Amino acid sequence: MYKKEYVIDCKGHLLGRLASLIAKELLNGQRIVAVRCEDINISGSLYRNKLKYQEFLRLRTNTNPKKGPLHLREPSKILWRCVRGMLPHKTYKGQLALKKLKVCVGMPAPYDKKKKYVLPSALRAFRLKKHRRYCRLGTLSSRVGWNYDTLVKKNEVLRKQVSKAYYKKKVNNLNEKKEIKTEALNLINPEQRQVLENFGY
Amino acid sequence: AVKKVGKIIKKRTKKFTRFQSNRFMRVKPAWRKPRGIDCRVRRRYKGTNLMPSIGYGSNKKTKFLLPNNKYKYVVKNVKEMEPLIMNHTKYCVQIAHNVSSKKRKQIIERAKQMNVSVINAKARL
Amino acid sequence: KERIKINKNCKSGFLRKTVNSTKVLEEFNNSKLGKKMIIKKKRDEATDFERFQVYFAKRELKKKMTTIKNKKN
Amino acid sequence: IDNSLNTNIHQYHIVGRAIPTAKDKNPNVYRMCIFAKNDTNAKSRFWYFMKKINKLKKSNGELLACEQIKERFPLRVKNYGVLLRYDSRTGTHNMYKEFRDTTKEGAIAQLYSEMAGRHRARASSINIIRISEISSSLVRRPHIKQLLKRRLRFPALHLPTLQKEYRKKFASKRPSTYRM
Amino acid sequence: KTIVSTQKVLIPEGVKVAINARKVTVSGKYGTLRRSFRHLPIDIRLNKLKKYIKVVMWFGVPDSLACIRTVCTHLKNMFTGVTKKFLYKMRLVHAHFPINSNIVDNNTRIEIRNYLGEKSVRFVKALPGVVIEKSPNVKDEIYVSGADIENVSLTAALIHQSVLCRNKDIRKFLDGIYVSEVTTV
Amino acid sequence: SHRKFERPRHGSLGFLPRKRCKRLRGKIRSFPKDDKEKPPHFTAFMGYKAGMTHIVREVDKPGSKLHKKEIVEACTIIECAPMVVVGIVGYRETPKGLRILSTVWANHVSDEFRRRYYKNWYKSEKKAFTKSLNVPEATKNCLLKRIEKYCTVLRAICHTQPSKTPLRMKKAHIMEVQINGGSMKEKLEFVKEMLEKNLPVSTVFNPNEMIDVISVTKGHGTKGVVSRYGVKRLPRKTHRGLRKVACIGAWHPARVQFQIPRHGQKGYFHRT
Amino acid sequence: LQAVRLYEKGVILGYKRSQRNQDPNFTLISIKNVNTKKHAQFYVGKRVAYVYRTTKHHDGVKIKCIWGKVCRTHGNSGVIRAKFKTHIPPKAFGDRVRILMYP
RNA sequence: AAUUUAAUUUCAAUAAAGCAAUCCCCUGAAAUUGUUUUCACUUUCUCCCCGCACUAAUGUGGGGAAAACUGGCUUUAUUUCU
RNA sequence: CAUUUUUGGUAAGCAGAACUGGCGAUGAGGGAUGCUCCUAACGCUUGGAUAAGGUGCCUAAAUAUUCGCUCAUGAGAUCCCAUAAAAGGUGUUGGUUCAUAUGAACUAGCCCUGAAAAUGGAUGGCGCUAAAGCGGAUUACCGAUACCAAGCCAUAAAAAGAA
RNA sequence: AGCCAGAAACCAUGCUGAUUAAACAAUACUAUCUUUUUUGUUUGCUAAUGUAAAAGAGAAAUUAUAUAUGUACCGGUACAUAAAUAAUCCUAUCACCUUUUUCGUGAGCUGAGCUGUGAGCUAGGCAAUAGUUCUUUAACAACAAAAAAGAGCACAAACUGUAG
Repeated sequence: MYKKEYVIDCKGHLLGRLASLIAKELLNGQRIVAVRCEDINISGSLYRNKLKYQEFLRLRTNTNPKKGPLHLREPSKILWRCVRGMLPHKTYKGQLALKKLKVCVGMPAPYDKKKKYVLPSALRAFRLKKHRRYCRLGTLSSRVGWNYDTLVKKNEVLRKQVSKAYYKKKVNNLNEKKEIKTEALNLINPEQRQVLENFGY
Repeated sequence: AVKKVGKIIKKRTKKFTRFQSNRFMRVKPAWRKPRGIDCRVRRRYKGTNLMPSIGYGSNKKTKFLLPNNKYKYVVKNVKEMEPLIMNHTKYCVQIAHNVSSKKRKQIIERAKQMNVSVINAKARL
Repeated sequence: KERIKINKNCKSGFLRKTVNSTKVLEEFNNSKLGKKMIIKKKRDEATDFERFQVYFAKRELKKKMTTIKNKKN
Repeated sequence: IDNSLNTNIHQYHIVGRAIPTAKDKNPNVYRMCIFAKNDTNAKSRFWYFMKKINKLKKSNGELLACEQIKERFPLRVKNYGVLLRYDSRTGTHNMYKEFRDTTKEGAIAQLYSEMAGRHRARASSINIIRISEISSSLVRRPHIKQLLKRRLRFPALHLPTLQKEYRKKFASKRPSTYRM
Repeated sequence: KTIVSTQKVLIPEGVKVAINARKVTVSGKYGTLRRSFRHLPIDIRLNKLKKYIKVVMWFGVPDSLACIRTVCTHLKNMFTGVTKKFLYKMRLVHAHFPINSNIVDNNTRIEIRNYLGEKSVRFVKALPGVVIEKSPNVKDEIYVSGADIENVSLTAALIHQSVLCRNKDIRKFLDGIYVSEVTTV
Repeated sequence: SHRKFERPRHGSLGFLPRKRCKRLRGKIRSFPKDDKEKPPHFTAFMGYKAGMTHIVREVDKPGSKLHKKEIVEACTIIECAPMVVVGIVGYRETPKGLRILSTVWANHVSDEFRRRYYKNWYKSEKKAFTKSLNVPEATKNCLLKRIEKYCTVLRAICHTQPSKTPLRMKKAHIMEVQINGGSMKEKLEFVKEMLEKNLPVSTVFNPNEMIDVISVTKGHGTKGVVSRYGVKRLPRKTHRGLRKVACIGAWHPARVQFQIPRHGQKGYFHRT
Repeated sequence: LQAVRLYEKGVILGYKRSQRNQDPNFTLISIKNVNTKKHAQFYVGKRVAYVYRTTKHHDGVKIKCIWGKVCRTHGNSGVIRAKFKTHIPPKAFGDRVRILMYP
């Protein structure tokens, strides 16, 4: 709601719920950068999802497929179409809401060093029972011909090496700050030190 | 919405429009009651040319009163202003459209002496 | 984590005598989540002067700490 | 007390008799307990039973007494056995179920919920024939037998749930199912 | 519905077992087998010092009970495999044409030639870890052996499926390669 | 009701819309796939059509009715002046496709190449290319090193020498040729070594090779449906002409379905 | 640093809708960290300010302001109904609104 | 956020005493409706015996005992300890 | 035209009746969508509180609470109302009757099979499986031109009037 | 529950279009142009304004979900570390000029000396004062004037015919 941009690590989120939650925020006016959409989960068995999608692919106008419903095969764009469904996009306020959303697979560069959030209400592990099948959107995308899954995976691995280096440095930095703080704690006047101590800082 | 000012509440503004006068030239703009076997407007369909009806009417203790707070009286001769000296606080003169400038001036002058408001004051000079 | 060794049957009088005696609440308070809980309750309830006071003390801490870091090189 | 976990099923003791006439100087007096969502509802259910079993209706009879029963020891466990008559879409069946609860009232509330869930019985379609507290050694259904074991304990494995204050729309990192 | 279900599985003498969050691993004399179970709810607990494995389930339903038995048996097969490899004896049967079995590639790739006189080669590459040896004893026997109970069976199944004929009465024409004997080395 | 007898539809759907090509020059839609083991080498070559002749060839092929005898076959002649390589291009793979990283050029490019980056060579002051061409060799090496480190496909910029032909035009044809072969380093080495020199066909092909040919078809302007799609003519008696289709679709759905062929452009199509 | 707010941040939602019918008399406001009926109730008597910018000067300045009042909570989830002197223009949906400390 | 005196089988501590042991408040199962009698029902961080570590279980499977800590009752005071 | 009663006709958004209510001549809120269904009948306004109906997003209210059931390689999802049966099922869930903790026999919940049609395609759409499904129960809330309070208008009647 | 082989079917690959994406990249060459400061933007024209989002718009591990993460040995082992997680942490108000002393960076000279700028310690006496609130004019971007500082293509025409 009140921040300039939420960046969302879509990994482990359930498609519909993530879309619905995103849509309400977009309508209100909060900007949303949806990243890493390939590990969006759709619920249920893979074969079922593929079959349903195959029927969606099958649907086309008789007259002229140029003006047929657009199919798309790219996971981020799948999420985007679903978000459009959950907004009143033929209106003008609605059109602005759709525009406010930006989606991308993997993580591009200006989003590399900004905090990813997770929506806990739409997290898979807290919403699908553990004996009931589930399915990765990226896998679904590969099966219906997206063919850009291996490349994204290669990129994820690369980012992780960068992340681990940054994190290791950061943890070390936190240690330096903590060490200085404890040492110079007893250079503070008693009364101020006591108040600070009282609230455990 | 309601257009309050002080003691004067008028409920409605935007002068009621004859249905269809938007989209045919021949249809006159001033009101007409639609008759019609079935037509939206008579039938009071949602959001379309809301029909006037009497209950909209101004309050009966303020029925005709100008924002002047004085009743309008049309005047074409100085003799006709002979009554309105006794109501100078509650009626205001308007000088009639026809009245020529020499006579009009005289009427303005008489009114000023008599301490009564003159609404179309600067007319034809 | 914490648990008392009470019988299944137990009712409130025996429970009061036992819970106090083995001091289990104290153990919870000493534990990290309990410690954070008591700090939180105070921090929520804190008065206007106290809110300023923490800022002043923290600002003083920042000055000393920054100076030490600058020294350290 | 928590309203959210509240139920409104109570037990009412009802006593009634037929209006006296030249033919019947002293009538046969009937008492029953009836599980109901209020006292009027209790009366109505009692009247329906009066019509079904005896020869009586509200119009030619009179209520002698109406009083609420409430559990004597509402904070100690009992094993309640219930016998029901219900109607299905094809026809009619008798059935016997067991419930662990804290009062008769609790047992009936669960039972109505169960009968709706497993049998699609609506409240109209259920008829209580006898509910009584049954000894632990005489229990007949496996899920109640399992509870009655000597040193009952198990791990919690239900998902977290929490107030509107904390159930926010954005979070620092993925929360954990695990718990300690 | 039921509160507790358990099972206790002995460990043979030679095995090096090492579970961790439903990634079970068994090593032994004839190689290392890893076989995931983190698809399933299950409280596997390990017991290296005194041997045995304990599988325990909380709040099962009959589906869960079935799973507990399934996991334990499968684990026991894995121990059996690393201790003493599985030998699946497959006899090659012919009424008329002599079915020519050529083993190449270090006991991988069995090439089958001359099936019903078709004058064409059927190649069936094996699963990894799977020896395809021939018997020294009775001439038409062919040995499928390995550590993994699954891979040897799948290799055998693949061989069996690969051979058999089409559009003739299967009551009459019996030629093809069949599984005789399930044993260990 | 169903049509009384059934035939395949006239003309393939697979090339619709049958509009004019963007460009006189052909375009490779896709290259052969990069098998790592083979040495670096060119995949394509540019040429001009000169005409057709016939040839007489002796046939080995056994079990054929034709067998031993010589046969007469039509054949095409394609003049191939040696290509000149002028630039190196490095592409990198992204989820949103190939994006060019950088391009490195030779230290000279001839007038015939230069003419293509103008429309009006005579009128111009011919000021194109000269200052970039100057910039020193360290700069080129730095870009090459960047390409070397990251790029996943390397392609070479080649051009025709139309003065070594009898054709009217002097604006050369520039075309990109992908290199398939070894390591990125070897690929880069091979193009650098080649660079400003001239490349003849014998370096790219071998005798007896099987080849794919990409060319834009013969133009005819706008042609009638019969000619353009092969439709059988209507009977003579017909009042408003005969050389046109007799139905363009059912009543429902209430639009002209695209699949019915109509009059229009024929030729100047891309074809592989 | 300078000019610290002393007001709670907010977002002007829709009008007081119902499905396919519109009432412009009341605006719906979400307040920065309000989330429940009970928590919302704390702000009920308080003053609201919608401040906005325009391109050319009015009273010599580029800012004008419409004044309102919080007046009742709405639903469970802490949304509030706010009544202004003049109807809020709907183009300001999703814009910022100020919930002051007074009265 | 509360509040008065009623009514409706409410309760619970407190701290001194006591009472009964498969006992008790209760609740079971049995011999024109009362009523009485039989034997059935508690704990346990107790002890013993077999299985000796056998468990999901910092314990345990089975088989026995023990007690009144625990529960239940009877008294006598007490209600801002609760 | 609808319920209920009803005659002809295989049936029919078919033909003909009975009682009542509608609709016609009637908006408004709900039923996604609609002459007839539900709610409720309409002067102009302000505030209040609801009905019918809802409360994942489209869409205003709950990603509410509470106990069940349900996986579907053509799930299911709202009166009228927009199809589905006989017959099967070692699918799971409860029952009930028998026998010596298993084999038998029945039973009814969901589910599965039975289940085939033409422009592309319709729980209203996106979607949904720890349901936003199905069956309950519990609250809280949102929700009309109806309701309450108040103003203003006309109409109708009533009080009441010849410094 | 876990898996495997398997069809003219499905999807790629392939091939066609891609002002079907009001899509886009690289490169060649080119038209005062760029930076800072100031004031302003209260004959059709010849100075000139817009914001769907400023009021602290603060927050780069990563992986699970019936366990994770480091570290050390050799995915195994051992030991720590998170386990209401943003229910946290971060980060702001000490104006002024003057007295005392300590520590960082840019600029001038060949690891050092010096000045400007940032941070601190020590001491001083020094400012704020509109009659009760009516947006707390405070952000970002765009422009125009003024000074100061630095710097050739295309279309037509004729020709073509691989096109029409």
